[PDB]
Amino acid sequence: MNPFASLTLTTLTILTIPIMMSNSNIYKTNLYPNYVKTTVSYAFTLSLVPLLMFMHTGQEMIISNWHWMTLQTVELSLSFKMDYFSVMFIPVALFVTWSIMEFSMWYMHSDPFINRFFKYLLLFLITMMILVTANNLFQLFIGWEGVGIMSFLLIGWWHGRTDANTAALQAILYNRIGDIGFVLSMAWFLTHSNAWDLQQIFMLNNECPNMPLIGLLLAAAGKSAQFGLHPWLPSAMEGPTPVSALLHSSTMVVAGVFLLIRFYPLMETNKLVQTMTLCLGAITTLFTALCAITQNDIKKIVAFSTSSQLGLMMVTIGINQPHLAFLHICMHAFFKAMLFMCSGSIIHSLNDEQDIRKMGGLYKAMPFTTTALIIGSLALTGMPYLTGFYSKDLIIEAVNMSYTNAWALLMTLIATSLTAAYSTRIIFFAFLGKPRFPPLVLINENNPLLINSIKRLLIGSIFAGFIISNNIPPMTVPNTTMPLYMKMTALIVTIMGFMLALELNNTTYYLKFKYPSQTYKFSNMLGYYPSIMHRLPTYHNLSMSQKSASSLLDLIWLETILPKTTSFIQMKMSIMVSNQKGLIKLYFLSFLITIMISMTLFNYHE
Amino acid sequence: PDSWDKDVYPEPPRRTPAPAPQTSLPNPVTYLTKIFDLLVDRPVTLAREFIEQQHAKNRYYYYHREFRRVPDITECEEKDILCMFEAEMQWRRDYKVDQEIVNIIQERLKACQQREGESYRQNCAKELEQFTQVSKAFQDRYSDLGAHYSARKCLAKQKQRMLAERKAAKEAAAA
Amino acid sequence: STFVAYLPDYRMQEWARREAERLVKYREANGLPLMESNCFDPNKIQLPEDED
Amino acid sequence: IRWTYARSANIYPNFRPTPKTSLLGALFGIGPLFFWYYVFKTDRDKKEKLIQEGKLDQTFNISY
Amino acid sequence: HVTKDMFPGPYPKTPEERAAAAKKYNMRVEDYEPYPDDGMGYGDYPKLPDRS
Amino acid sequence: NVLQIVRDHWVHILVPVGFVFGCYLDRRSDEKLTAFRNKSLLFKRELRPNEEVTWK
Amino acid sequence: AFSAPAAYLTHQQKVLRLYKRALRHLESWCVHRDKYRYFACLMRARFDEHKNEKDMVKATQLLRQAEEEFWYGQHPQPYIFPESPGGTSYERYECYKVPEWCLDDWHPSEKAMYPDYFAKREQWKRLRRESWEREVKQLQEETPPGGPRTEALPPARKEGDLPPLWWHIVTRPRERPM
Amino acid sequence: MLKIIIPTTMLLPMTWMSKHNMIWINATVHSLLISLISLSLLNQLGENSLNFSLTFFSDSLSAPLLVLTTWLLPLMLMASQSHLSKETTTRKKLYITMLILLQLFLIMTFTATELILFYILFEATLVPTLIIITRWGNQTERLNAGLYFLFYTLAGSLPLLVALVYIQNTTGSLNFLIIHYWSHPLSNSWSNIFMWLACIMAFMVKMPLYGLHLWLPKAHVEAPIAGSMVLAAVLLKLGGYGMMRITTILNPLTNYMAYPFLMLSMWGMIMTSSICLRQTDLKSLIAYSSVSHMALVIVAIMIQTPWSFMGATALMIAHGLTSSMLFCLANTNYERVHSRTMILARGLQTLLPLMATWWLVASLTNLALPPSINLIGELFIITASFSWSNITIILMGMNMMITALYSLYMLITTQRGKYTHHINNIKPSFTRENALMALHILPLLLLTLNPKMILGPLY
Ligand SMILES: CCCCCCCCCCCCCCCCCC(=O)OC[C@H](COP(=O)([O-])OCC(O)COP(=O)([O-])OC[C@@H](COC(=O)CCCCCCCCCCCCCCCCC)OC(=O)CCCCCCCCCCCCCCCCC)OC(=O)CCCCCCCCCCCCCCCCC
Ligand SMILES: CCCCCCCCCCCCCCCCC[C@@H](O)O[C@H](CO[C@H](O)CCCCCCCCCCCCCCC)COP(=O)(O)OCC[N+](C)(C)C
Ligand SMILES: CCCCCCCCCCCCCCCCC[C@@H](O)O[C@H](CO[C@H](O)CCCCCCCCCCCCCCC)COP(=O)(O)OCC[N+](C)(C)C
Repeated sequence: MNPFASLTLTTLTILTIPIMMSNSNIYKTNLYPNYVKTTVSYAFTLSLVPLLMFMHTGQEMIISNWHWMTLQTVELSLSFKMDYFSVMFIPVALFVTWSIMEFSMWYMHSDPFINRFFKYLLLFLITMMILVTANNLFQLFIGWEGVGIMSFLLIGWWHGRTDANTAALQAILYNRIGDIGFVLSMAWFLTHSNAWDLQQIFMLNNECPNMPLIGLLLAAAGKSAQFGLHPWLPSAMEGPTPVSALLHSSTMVVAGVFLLIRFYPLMETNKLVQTMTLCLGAITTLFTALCAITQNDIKKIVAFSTSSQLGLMMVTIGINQPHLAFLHICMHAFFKAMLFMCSGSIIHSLNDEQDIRKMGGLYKAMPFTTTALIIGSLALTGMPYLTGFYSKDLIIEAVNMSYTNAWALLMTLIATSLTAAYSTRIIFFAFLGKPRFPPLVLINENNPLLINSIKRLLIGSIFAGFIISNNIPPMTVPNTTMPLYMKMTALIVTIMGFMLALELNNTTYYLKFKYPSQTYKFSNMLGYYPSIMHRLPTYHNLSMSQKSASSLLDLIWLETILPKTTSFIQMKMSIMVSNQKGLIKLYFLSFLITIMISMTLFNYHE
Repeated sequence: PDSWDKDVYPEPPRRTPAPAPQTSLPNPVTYLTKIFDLLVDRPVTLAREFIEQQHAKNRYYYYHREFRRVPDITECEEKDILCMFEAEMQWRRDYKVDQEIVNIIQERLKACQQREGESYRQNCAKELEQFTQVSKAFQDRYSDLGAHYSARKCLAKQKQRMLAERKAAKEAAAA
Repeated sequence: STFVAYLPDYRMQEWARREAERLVKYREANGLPLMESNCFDPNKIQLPEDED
Repeated sequence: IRWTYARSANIYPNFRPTPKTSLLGALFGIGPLFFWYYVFKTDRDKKEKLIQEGKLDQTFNISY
Repeated sequence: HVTKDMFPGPYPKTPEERAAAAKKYNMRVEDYEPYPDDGMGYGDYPKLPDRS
Repeated sequence: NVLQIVRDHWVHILVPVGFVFGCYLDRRSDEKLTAFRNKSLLFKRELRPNEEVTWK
Repeated sequence: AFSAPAAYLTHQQKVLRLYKRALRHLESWCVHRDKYRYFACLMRARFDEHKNEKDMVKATQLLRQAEEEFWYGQHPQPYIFPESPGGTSYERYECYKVPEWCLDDWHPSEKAMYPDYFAKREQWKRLRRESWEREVKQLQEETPPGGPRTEALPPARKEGDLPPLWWHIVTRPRERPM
Repeated sequence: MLKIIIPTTMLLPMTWMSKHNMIWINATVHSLLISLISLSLLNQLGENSLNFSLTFFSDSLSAPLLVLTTWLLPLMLMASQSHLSKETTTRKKLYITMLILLQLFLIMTFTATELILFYILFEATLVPTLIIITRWGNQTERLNAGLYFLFYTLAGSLPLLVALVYIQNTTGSLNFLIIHYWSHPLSNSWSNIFMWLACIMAFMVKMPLYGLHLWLPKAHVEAPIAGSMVLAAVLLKLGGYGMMRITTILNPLTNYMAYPFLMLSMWGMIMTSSICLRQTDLKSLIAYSSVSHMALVIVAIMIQTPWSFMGATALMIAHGLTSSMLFCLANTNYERVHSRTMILARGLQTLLPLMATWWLVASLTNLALPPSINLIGELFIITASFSWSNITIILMGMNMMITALYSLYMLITTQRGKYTHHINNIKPSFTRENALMALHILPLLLLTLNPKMILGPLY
């Protein structure tokens, strides 16, 4: 019965079996992580078949298998969309997850709760598939919040450490700010189009107004950490390195860009939202590439690189090229994950040290790690014929040949120079020169799990661009006519960034010491955004929620007006009424007054 | 299959092209499809055949329930409680049926949008027109009644709409 | 939970679906409009005589 | 114990109605209510006036 | 086992009240300073430096 | 020996007995509201050759 | 972290702390070892230039000036050891630390495994129960009438005494518990 | 529906005739059986209600509430038998008698066909609750809490009695079916405005509406655990049920009399959520959570749409389950350390892992993680409010962010960090506590599997 649907559903279904096995006698043994890794590899090789079917005949499907509940005119059903985006993203995500789980089998070997860690990673993967294949907005929101909660749990893995809990709560806060816009889009779409499912929404909105698209943009900015809501992603490096390689670099953080790619038919007919997306992406990529070039923690550098690449993805969406943005997501996953994996290898070898200022000459001490990191850096910088090139080169040359904001174009070019500059910094500082680490040398990368995982991701980072570019149907109109200088703009700016960073890193060898400028202080302290925005709003919010909401209103004035006033009045009148001396003279005089008043007041009027 | 009426849920005649191989290389999709067929579709078919064989030995029927038509809310006296109760029940049943009609039309629209692919804006004009018509009718009949709706409030809404239309028509006649 | 899962359809969801299918079939074939704006026949309604 | 008691039970006994207390209470307990009331009333009056004139584009608005 | 004389009280006026309050809060008398005596309800409790 | 068992666990029949008594009283209450049995315009029906009442 | 603090720091203590801070931040600025050695020797010469000032007022004025210069010229992102209070592994293993009293509530089946460990535990508990009163009385004797003035504790002095208040220092969980 | 009422009245002498050491067992078993029997009420119709007799009827709005009441009784029994171990046999039987009487009054309240009978039962629910709070509470504030609980309620409820008897003298009936069929619009006059206020304020104070909620933190903190469970899970929903019933006769006056209550609900929702961020007592935080969720329910009832009514029903059921679970979770720690201060006992995940899992699930349902019925109700209400006015999303949006913040603040403060060194009496979790948490949480997800059973009559 056209095995496409059955295979696409089995790929997602077999991922949940190790979750159902979490209360069996496999979860208490030391075979559980290998079991989960084998399950993920099997899921990947199974998902490879629907991809081949699509690449052969372009087949696409939607499956509404279960009818969950029905409203008066709205029907909600468990529905899966199996178009190009899903059937292309699922194998890439499964491949990356397989490599990262095999890496974690070595990186987290000394963790007493590795079984739980593997279960957690698997849970995140399931929620991401739910997000990616969802056909209606409620299912997509389920996946959205699932991956958010999974990232919260994985960031605070070391729950005895205060900073990890702070980073997890910060991630939740920013993603809730985005969730506001997600809910706004949901409410607008239901009250105006009468549906949450994707097919109906496209049909009823030929010219989509501003509000739903602005809500979608806010949600995407929250999930992909754009300039307004950026800081949580770098602070998410508090979790273990495998979490940073899988969730916060390649798969979970592209969710906002994927959400905008899903709703591209509506974004195609609104110029203002497109312009806002383009400008947001441009400022995000420039700001994060500028922050990355002066960071000393290697994980921070890779996190800022990921944020800048997300900004570039947003820019690509802003110029009405969603398929290029999707291709860039698929291309970036490989080398970003492998770069984080090499960083984790270096960190583990040097006794959990992350500062690049204490990393010496690892070019010779770490040959395979050096080779992998060099290949990943060259691919990230869009070196010709590599995986990065088949997306980033086209993105740059499509930004150049469009009617677009000029400032956005300038910031995109400066950011793509700063990318090469930051990549150069890691290589020069981490691999060249003389050792700076403690003298008890424990460097050892001879472990088959690490070698195999990084080798798989390296083959990906070398050949995936060519293979996937040649195996997809043309969904764009190519730019076949460019001035020669503009065709080489990306290469020229990359080379200039390379040379400038090399000069500025070579001058550190001189015996000259000068105090830093204000530009360096701005770049290193992330423009003072976390220093101000994490102190002023939080202080005012908490202080007002104590002084005014709790004390001034609830404990004082709301008490004062209704119950305290009643008690005071009743007590005063009780004292007035009950305090008589018991002398018959006084209240018999009172009786006389009452009798006289009564005859005239009520008796005279009959 | 024959499970549903193909007039209520229509589909185009399903034209699919024949395979035209142009390479000496084998097609991996065909080989994988043959493997999937022989390894999955046949045991499932045998299990279904066994289950249907067991089902045929125990056959029983359930019948769609029929309801007669009773007087509407218009043919009821002001305080007649029993006639009002029957009319309200009938009106509620008709409201449910209208909701299901709108549901059928929306299902048609969604299926058309998925089926037509990149040509959906032009190839699904008729379903969009039908949905617009049914949505307009349904909206006039039940929108703004709010919670605690009843047949009397629907009748009041219809009377107000008729009064407005009659006044508009008479004023346009004087033009 | 099993008892609640297998409760008989007293909400008449499937009955309403089948009734709507019959109605749509009948109205589509005859060329009649799928739905009517007025749910009550105007012949049984008596508007007030004067609107002035 | 002293901290929790001061934050909860010792507050009202040490409260005096002062110009500062009265002004802050009136402001922070009254101003938001009428601010939001004005906003919502204006929005709904505008929407109702648009509906009366028959120009709101309520097409496909089946569910409320 | 915390007696009622070990609980926060009203704003202290005489120096003897300030000494008793400082003894209650385990502070030196010259270190103890209450909040300003408005109607805020702070009362007896000491105003410590605003460092986190 | 069942004397002590009964005197220790006879409180276990009060609730089931209350349940069956409530069922009986509900049937009795339903018995007093048959003024429109087989008389509604929607469900009025000719009797079968054997049955006496359409519902109890 | 192990020594009881004093009521205040002295001038030489402050100078030594500033010297260590300045050297660390200079190493943060000077990544390479030879450059760091050069500028650290320069810093040491600068520090010991004014080592022989008999006027304490001018010494404190110089210390104030040096602290102001350090604050202006400090590294915004100085190097921190991974397990130091600002490092990447500061409190990483605190969630694995379990107090020893939790073992008192293990089910007897759990205690059936590890019999010798629990025998040693019983010996330790008996030791503590026997030494408590002697510890309390030694603290009572050695304490001045107006209460203790520092947080330093006396050691054991008698035949088989133990240093008072030792149980929770000796039975720390571990630095890498699990 | 005497097949449910009579077995509870039989629970009474079964408790008073049981042996001194079998009262808990007998009460729990027969309460669970009564809940199983009440499960049959979920078979509802699509057009009208189940009209059992002249006195009792079951709708699609009251059946889940009855099921929730009958299911809550055994959980309260399990939660109470720990701290009542030293009590005498007679006083334990009296406590169980109070709980049984409360269940009987609640069961009769949700099925009364007349408004005066509904009033009498909804007011009779006061005596057992007040007795429980003021007799079996722990601290001296329980007396003041009982006074606050009593008078806040009665000052709202007495004008309702006057309005009800007036309405019966005017229209000739208080039967709900007759009231619905013979409904007539309310004019715009001062008499009608005050009739509206008299018919609405009692249910408003029961929710409770912001500014009229001061009784709730006192009563819900000073009560014993079973008192808190039944106060948060069922007794707050009396206001919502009564308001959805009574609003049938209030149109079209509600169209503008709802404005002050709507503004109060939204802004006080923001305020109570903010109050939850700075709370030193763990139980008061849960109480203010209840206030925020009930403010949402008030908004939904006031805007008077089918989607808002569906959301209100779902949210009431979900909140009952979640808040009862949270109160039980806090009571476990209180029984361990005899203090309610939140920052006293920390790092409890190290000492009690399974209880930490229960904490995580409860706080995840509190913040309305999809596809829980908490989120179904919240999202339906938010959509209805957006249709009412597009600017509500801002206030609604702020509330969602704040709720997540304080829920995870509670979780991180209680479970993460490092365990306090001086506390060494934290014994392992008993089977009873784990079973209590499981019986709270499993029905929530089971109801998520089939959400039309809690969506009300407007479904
Ligand atoms: C041919 C056609 C195309 C033409 C393109 C343009 C042609 C010109 C070519 C030259 C381009 C730039 C070349 C280098 C630029 C500067 C390099 C540099 O590092 O300088 C050192 C110096 C600081 O050095 P330091 O702190 O001593 O060094 C640290 C130690 O060595 C400690 O060392 P460390 O280990 O910590 O390392 C520090 C680290 C980090 O170093 C820093 O801390 C400073 C970083 C500066 C580089 C920033 C570049 C991107 C700038 C984006 C600006 C966006 C707008 C900002 C708006 C701000 C508004 C307030 O250094 C690096 O890693 C390398 C830095 C980047 C090298 C590669 C640069 C490539 C991008 C630029 C070239 C683009 C080429 C292609 C262009 C294509 C165009 C189509 O920074 C500067 O002074 C220059 C930065 C430029 C800032 C100007 C902003 C204006 C300031 C005045 C404001 C006036 C206000 C008016 C009134 C306002 C009232 C409201
Ligand atoms: C500890 C280890 C945990 C992990 C290991 C677990 C291993 C796997 C087990 C988990 C199961 C996965 C769930 C997946 C869903 C499958 C079940 C589903 O298909 O059944 C639903 C049915 O679910 C039930 O309907 C919902 C259960 C009812 C919940 C009521 C709770 C019981 C009362 C308890 C007290 C009440 C308190 C609350 C008061 C309101 C389908 O509904 P429906 O579409 O129709 O069925 C169509 C066909 N029918 C109609 C012929 C039957
Ligand atoms: C702390 C929390 C407590 C709970 C909150 C309870 C909320 C109660 C608020 C009542 C809502 C509205 C009540 C009356 C409806 C309109 C109010 C009035 O201001 O509107 C105008 C009324 O005009 C003037 O305002 C006259 C009223 C002025 C005197 C009222 C005293 C208000 C002062 C505030 C006292 C605080 C009251 C609450 C005590 C706690 C409308 O003009 P008009 O068309 O002519 O009157 C309509 C009625 N008609 C049609 C019969 C004529």
